[PDB]
Amino acid sequence: PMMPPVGVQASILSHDTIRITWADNSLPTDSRYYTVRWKTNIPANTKYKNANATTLSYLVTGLKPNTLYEFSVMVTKGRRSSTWSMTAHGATFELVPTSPPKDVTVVSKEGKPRTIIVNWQPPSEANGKITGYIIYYSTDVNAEIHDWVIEPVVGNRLTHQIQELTLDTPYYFKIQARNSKGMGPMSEAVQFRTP
Ligand SMILES: *[C@@H]1O[C@H](CO)[C@@H](O)[C@H](O)[C@H]1NC(C)=O
Repeated sequence: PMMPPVGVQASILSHDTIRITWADNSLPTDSRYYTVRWKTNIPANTKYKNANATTLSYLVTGLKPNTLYEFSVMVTKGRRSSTWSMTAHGATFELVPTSPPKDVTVVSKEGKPRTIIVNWQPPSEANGKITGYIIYYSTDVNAEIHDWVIEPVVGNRLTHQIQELTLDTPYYFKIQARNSKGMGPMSEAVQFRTP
């Protein structure tokens, strides 16, 4: 039985890249190769992805942003092979949201016709901790973004009330998520006509 690699470390490079490094004790030049394996910590049922390396490091790419991964290495030299090394852990950096806030809806507030309530769900691809949202509304759907009225939502709140709206007026609403990295994409405009 071959000696498994030691001193396994993870170096975070981006939202999709982690460098894995290790040491091989069976070295003081031959046909040996290392196999790096990784899977996300959660869900616990995740199948391992793996790659071969001929050096004492491997660049794990195509990872998901803001995700914790487990890494382990083994060595093979022909018919002989080792077990999996100690596990190294590494969580990719955050990235701007890459998806809009889901399930956007607008209702009129109970007994307040000039008041509306916006309701939504966090984006599917938040890619980090949501630091807020930005609501935009307009009487004209085709108006340039600066012409839309800005209504910021602080923190991961999933509701926001907008008061003093013109009656019997069709309004248009769209939202974008915000994280430590910036603004994500906008939702498709939802139309709502005030009573
Ligand atoms: C690594 O090399 C071995 C031997 O050539 C092979 O069985 C294995 O499929 C290779 N790894 C990948 C990721 O295909």
